[PDB]
Amino acid sequence: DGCCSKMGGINYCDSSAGRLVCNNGFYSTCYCTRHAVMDLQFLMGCCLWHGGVYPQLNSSGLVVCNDGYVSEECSLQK
Amino acid sequence: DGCCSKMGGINYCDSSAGRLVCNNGFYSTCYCTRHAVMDLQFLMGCCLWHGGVYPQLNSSGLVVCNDGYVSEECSLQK
Amino acid sequence: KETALSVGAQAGLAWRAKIIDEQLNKQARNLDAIYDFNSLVLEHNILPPVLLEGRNTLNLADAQSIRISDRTYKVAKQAHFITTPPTWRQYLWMDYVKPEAPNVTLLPKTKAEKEIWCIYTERGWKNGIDQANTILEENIARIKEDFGGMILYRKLLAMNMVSPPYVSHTDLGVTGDGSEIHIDDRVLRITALPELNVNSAEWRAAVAK
Amino acid sequence: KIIDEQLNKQARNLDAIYDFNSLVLEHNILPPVLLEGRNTLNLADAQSIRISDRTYKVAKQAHFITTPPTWRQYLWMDYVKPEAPNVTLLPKTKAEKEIWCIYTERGWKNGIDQANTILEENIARIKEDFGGMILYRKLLAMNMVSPPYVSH
Amino acid sequence: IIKTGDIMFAVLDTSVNSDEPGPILATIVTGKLKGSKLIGSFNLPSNADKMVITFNTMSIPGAEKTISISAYAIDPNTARTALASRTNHHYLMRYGSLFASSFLQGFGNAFQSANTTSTLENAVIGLATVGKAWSQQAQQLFNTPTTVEVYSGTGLGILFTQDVT
Amino acid sequence: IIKTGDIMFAVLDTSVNSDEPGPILATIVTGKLKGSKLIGSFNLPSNADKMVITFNTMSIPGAEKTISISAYAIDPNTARTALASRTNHHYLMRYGSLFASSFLQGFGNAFQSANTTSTLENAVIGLATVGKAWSQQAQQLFNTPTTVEVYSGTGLGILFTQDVT
Amino acid sequence: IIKTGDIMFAVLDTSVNSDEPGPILATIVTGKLKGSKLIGSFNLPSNADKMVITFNTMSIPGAEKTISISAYAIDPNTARTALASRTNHHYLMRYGSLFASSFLQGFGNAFQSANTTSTLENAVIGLATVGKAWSQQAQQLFNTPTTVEVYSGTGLGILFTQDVT
Repeated sequence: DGCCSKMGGINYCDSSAGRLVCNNGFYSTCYCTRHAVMDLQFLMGCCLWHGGVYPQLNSSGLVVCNDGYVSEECSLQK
Repeated sequence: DGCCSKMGGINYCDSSAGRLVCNNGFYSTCYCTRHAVMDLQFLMGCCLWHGGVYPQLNSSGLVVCNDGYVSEECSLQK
Repeated sequence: KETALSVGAQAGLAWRAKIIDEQLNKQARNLDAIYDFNSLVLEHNILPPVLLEGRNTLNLADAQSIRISDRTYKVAKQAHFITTPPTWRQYLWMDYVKPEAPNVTLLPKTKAEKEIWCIYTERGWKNGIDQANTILEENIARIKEDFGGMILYRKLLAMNMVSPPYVSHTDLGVTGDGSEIHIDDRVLRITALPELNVNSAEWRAAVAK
Repeated sequence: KIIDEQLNKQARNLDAIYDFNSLVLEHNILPPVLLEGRNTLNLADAQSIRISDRTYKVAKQAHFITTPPTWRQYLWMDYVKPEAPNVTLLPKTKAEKEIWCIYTERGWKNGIDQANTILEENIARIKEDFGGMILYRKLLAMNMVSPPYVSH
Repeated sequence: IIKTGDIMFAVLDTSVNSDEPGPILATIVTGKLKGSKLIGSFNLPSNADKMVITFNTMSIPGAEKTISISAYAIDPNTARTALASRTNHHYLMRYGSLFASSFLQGFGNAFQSANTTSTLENAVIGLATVGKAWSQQAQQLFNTPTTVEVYSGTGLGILFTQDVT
Repeated sequence: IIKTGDIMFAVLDTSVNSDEPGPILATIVTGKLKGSKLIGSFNLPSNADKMVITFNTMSIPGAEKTISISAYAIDPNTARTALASRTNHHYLMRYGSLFASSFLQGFGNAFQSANTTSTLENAVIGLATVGKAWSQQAQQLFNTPTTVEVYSGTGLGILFTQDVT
Repeated sequence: IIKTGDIMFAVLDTSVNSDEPGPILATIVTGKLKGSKLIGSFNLPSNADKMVITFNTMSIPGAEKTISISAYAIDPNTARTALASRTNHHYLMRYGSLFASSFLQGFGNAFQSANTTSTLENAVIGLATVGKAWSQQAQQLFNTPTTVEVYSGTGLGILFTQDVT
């Protein structure tokens, strides 16, 4: 987890960028907060770009999104 | 505690000033009563600068100040 | 376990609370230097009202229904009287106590028990810290919109698009009976609240340099 | 006990301050009590404000009197001497004796402070009474009250 | 609303022996309900390899009521219903008393009978006569069971029996 | 309003032995209710390992009222249900009396039998017939339990049973 | 809707011996039911060759519901109704105690009788008299049954009996 390796070591986390700042005046490539610019190209979950997962504990084993669409992939198979 | 050190000792307390007067004719920096000039700037307690803690006994962790402000700091986190 | 997590949350929240209150006590004079509400407090010791400005206002109702205008202006709080001006103290200071009640009876005895106790303490500490950051962000947003509403009211009153409040003095002399007396009774009455005007002539333009 | 012996110690100058008979009127009637307030500001809610300069209140009406009052019915605190320490909880350890000592000390200081508070309140009360008397004298001198009219 | 049969935590502060039944109180220290307390009693088992607690009188702060949801106790992180105490209380005492009274009776009778083939005779006298009464009294008091005794600093887990609101 | 089964401090000032029933009073020394006293009685357990007090008749001063909230006691600063007294009052007396009566019977019969294989005859005489009557009287009086006795300067902790107004 | 006599699977986490009956809980882990749990008890058979568990009180999450489907269990990877524990708990202790009390009785009487054809006599004394009372007490406590005990880390399968909805 050494970020400012062969550098001055960290100073602190500038939270405006959400970035650790090394003691030599450079921005480390490591982050410290969730409020920073990543590059997300892959996410898990069910009913994405839909109503999400409906929270009701249904009797049927299928999972149906809040828009009425059914998530057969997250549903178990038979 | 030790107030009139390197002096003749403590003579008495001037409660009008709230200050100890030592055997040398000077005011000790120690005070005697609490009704004197206290240079206090930092304090404790919750529901502060609000109506104060409501005397209602609630079974949950909800605590609301008397002016209506809910104190999430003093409240239980769950 | 979970009790260790919750007490770590409490301890971290109180610790970060002490840190932020100590820092706000260390630096205060710039804040009270900036926040002088009495500069904007008018001549009758009246708190100026609060205004909001919005740009590019479009909503959709349903299909074949959208409404769009350029700007909108919201009266948040109708102006009222005051005796002493507010400060930063009732917005930016936050409550502080210390939970000094470790209710620990299942003390960690095994090594993995001590490990999970430590990591639950860690996540509780950082969760309390981040909650304190969220609370501070809430308070600074609140004081920002308060001062922004005051600045907007002063700007539009300069613009001559909001009516200034209207006041009057009604005075009576030596009043009372032979047992109770007052010298010069005086009542101050407001009639017109600070409110907008809509006519086209009252808009006044200004151009900088 | 200490403050009562102090009050007994300062005897004569107390009555030299709070003479009453120099103020009583010619028909042996105790003069009334007046109240003065300055720079009156009042609010009730938004648009409810009342401002005046001075206000005067008749506190207690004048009445006849036989003997003038003195400071003994204003400043002499009562003295009951209790000699009944009843021992329910009893110390056995040195820690118990130490916490007994420090609880004794803080209760002692607290009772001393409470007695001083009571003395201060009584001093304020008699000061208020004498000030009302002086205010009546000055207002009657300055033509602010009708004099009491007496028929025999 | 509490689901049927869930498990919560409590701490027992009051210690009691298995000699006289009585009220016992514990304090709920976490979970949904905080500040709640619970009084009940125990049961006397046929065999003292374990001990369980009948907890039925629940007191909830905030409002004035007393519901009667019944609950029992389990050993936390052990998932058992036993008691953590001493159970070898009254074996060796009664065994040694009975065996010593026996040995007295036997010493007197056999060392009397061996006279065919004075301090020895006085030993015969003493053991011969004090063995019998102690033997019958030992068989009388041999029926007292071995006790169990909970301690004042033990925590506990609580399983539920029915639902509440 | 009192919580369902909480604990209060009190001071017991009247002592009694566990021999004859009688009224006993204790005094609550701290808390919300001040100067309150509590009269009640005791019950005798099967074994002398502990002792509890039946405390129900609550008298709170000031008014002419007498409520009857039943309450029991625990040992303060121990949180146990035992009594701080003695449980060995009349063990050794009946034990030694029975053993000596037996030994007398044995001495008379065996040293009468030893005449085959004046003063020692009188020893036979005395122990021979004073043993038996003392033995049967000892078996009569052997049933006396060992009592316990509370003390007049001991505090106590009082747990509640039901709620009050 | 559950078919009449289908097989589901659950996990038993709480352990107890077959000494005092009480509520025992398992948790449904697979199938349609997720998060459901089950409380019930056991029974005691005549011989300790097997143990079955009476499970009747089922609670399903989602809603405040507590159905009462009664069902039994078989051991996983055995497809049999027995309990996986020890059954030789309480034989050899009482057998050895009885045989030792016997050997004491026999040694005292026969080595007393064999005199015709000091410390040896004392051996005869001790064996002769501590045999008999221990022998009758072994006859008294000979009937102690062998109990079984479920374990805290055993999963299980559950066959159904009736339908629900």
